[PDB]
Amino acid sequence: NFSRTFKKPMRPYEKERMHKELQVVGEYGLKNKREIWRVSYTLSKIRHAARELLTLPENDSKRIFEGAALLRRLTKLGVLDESKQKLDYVLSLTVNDLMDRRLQTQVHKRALANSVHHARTLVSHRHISVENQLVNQPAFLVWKESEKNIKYADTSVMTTEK
Amino acid sequence: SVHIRKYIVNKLLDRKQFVIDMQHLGAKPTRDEIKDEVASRLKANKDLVVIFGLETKFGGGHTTGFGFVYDSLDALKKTEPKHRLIKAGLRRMRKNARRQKVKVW
Amino acid sequence: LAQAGKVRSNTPKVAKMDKPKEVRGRARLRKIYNQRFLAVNP
Amino acid sequence: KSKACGRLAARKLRLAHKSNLWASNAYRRSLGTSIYKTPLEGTSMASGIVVGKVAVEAKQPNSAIRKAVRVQLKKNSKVVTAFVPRDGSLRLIDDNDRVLIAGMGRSGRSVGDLPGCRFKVIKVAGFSLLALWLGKKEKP
RNA sequence: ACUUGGUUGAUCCUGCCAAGGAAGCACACUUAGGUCAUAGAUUAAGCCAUGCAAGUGUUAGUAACUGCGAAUAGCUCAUUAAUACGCUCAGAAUCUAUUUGGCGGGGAUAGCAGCAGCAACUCUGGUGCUAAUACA
RNA sequence: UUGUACUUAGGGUCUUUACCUAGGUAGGCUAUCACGGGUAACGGGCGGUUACCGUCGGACUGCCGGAGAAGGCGCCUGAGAGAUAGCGACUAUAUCCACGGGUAGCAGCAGGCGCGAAACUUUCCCACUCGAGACUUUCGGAGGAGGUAAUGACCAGUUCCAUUGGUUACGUGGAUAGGGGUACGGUUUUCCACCGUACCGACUAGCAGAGGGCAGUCUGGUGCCAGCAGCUGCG
Repeated sequence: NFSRTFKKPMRPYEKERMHKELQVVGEYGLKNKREIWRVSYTLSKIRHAARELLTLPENDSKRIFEGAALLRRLTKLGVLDESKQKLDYVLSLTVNDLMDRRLQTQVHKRALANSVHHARTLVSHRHISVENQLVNQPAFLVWKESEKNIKYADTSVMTTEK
Repeated sequence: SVHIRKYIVNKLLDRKQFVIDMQHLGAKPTRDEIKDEVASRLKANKDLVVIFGLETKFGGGHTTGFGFVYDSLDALKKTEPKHRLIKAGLRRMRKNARRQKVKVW
Repeated sequence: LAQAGKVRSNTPKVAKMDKPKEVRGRARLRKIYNQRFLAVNP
Repeated sequence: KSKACGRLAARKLRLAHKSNLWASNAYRRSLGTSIYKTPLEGTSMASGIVVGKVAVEAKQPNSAIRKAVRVQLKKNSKVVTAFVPRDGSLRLIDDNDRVLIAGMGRSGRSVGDLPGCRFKVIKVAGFSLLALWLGKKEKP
């Protein structure tokens, strides 16, 4: 049916947590403080799954199928290098790693937008595409394979209309 | 640009049936235009083609849709639903007025 | 009981200073970020 | 130690647990029911007709008269005192109107300085006091 | 896998009371756009105007009769503290339209035609005929 | 606990049985909670909360099984009913009457009265999913679609990139939208709204607070009064 994608924080008015969360928003150019908390909650389901796998035996039928399948999905997303592709390194990873894979930031690295904020504007105004396919959505998550294929959609950038 | 894809010869309603996958750049294909392009490809005539339910994607120049082609006029007279025939080119009265035939003998 | 809501009526009621409207959404948070973390900062 | 630990001893543990819940006041309050004989009747919000206007005063050390209306309820036909928040506001309420009452927000008990009453008036005449106090809605 | 304010001149405790996080009903203030889901259960299983919800014709039974359907679907939770529900078995103690496979072996009414009766109804009386994969 | 528990024989049932009627014994259940009372009790798949263990809720739960059609009770037809948009009577509400007599069961879909803190349209539709049937055709308030609602879930905008002067945010410089408008092509049974394509373009933020738990010792009014305040407290 449905699910709760972000969770609210435990204690509202902690100084260290609020002062941390501004300079994740500032660096990655972000709307609210909730658009962090979903990516925290996305990091939870990765790590809660990973830890349970770790508890199991080193030979069990569940670990062999799941462990290979889990690392395959993260090598797509481009968080784990082939140096670090060994299951314990899933229990690492930060929101700073997982934020970096989004479309906003991959435009910026590309530099087409010219700014973190500018990248958001380019995607929100239908300028950017991913292999001949328009992406309005500013949180895509690009799979490294397709990271190369980030380019101008057509409109003002290509069409040149006012 | 007309891709024919996932294609099977259903002989029970004698019709060769498929889905079309046309990609257009710049965003401008007319249904009539589509019949022109498909009929040359399957030596068909325009009347013997039915194309229905075709869907542009989010944003990009793209469109894909169902369609199928049959020998003769004998298929679409009898096998087709009526809502495609009136569209292409071929009211509670019963509930009220009807149940008076029980009320009156 | 004879006197109720006395304080509120008897205030010298003040004209609000009308102001330029704030930039909403991302700009508010961006305007905080560079006011706060860019300078002068710990 | 201080309880039965043995393998077959699950009847002793389960049955002794049922007894010790009746010491806990929250289980006791829920179960007794025990809540029905209440003006609220266990409902967060209730409405009905104002009888009049009353001055009830605070305990100590806080010297202040609070102004709580007497209100008959709709469903029970009981009567109960009910606080009116914000300054003015007793003047806004009018005599013999319908009002919506709700709880003091203390999950029962008596709240601040003010003893006795456990109830505050949320609306009058289908409008709400905050709107009235602020004056972005009207009464005739 | 988290703490903090409140008994004292101050202390360390027991100890609750508050704060704090979630949802689920209801009240409130405020509101560009999109997809999707739900919405008279809580109290009155209280009461209901009007309209409509179960009918059914094939090249092949003859408006009716005849055949099947209407015991499902839909709504609600008032009964019910285990007899219901669930989960294991069991019929060697049973019934079963329809499908499916085996084995078998002439006369009398309905519409139609006519004469009447009620303030009223999707009630009918009485006579004059004729149907069958109905009835014998 | 008195058909209450066994036994032998019968009746009855689709069959088995105290299901019921006979004769013969006097048994059964109970501190491993019988029996009785209460439930703001339909049961289950499950839902909310959580580190684990648990714990609360389960009308609905997009399903499963049970029960009920205003309240009991009885019965015909049928493979199947103790049917209720079938019949029968009584009772309680309601209504008609030409005063003789009758008529009706929305806990089906809309809609209203009442109840209350509390819950939508008296629209369009058989095309989808399927169901009934003599059946590719008929019919379906099952079902499907719009319409109203901050109830719930996800997504998401309120701008951007330059550089002049005041201490890097407080007349310029240009850009780029969708909100919206108008066509046409898709879309669906039909609208709406969506998804495209082209042309018009220099109105979009509150709510809650600022002793401590958990951002001012600003200026003005008030003077244990008005008032705030979950708690401690403030005046």
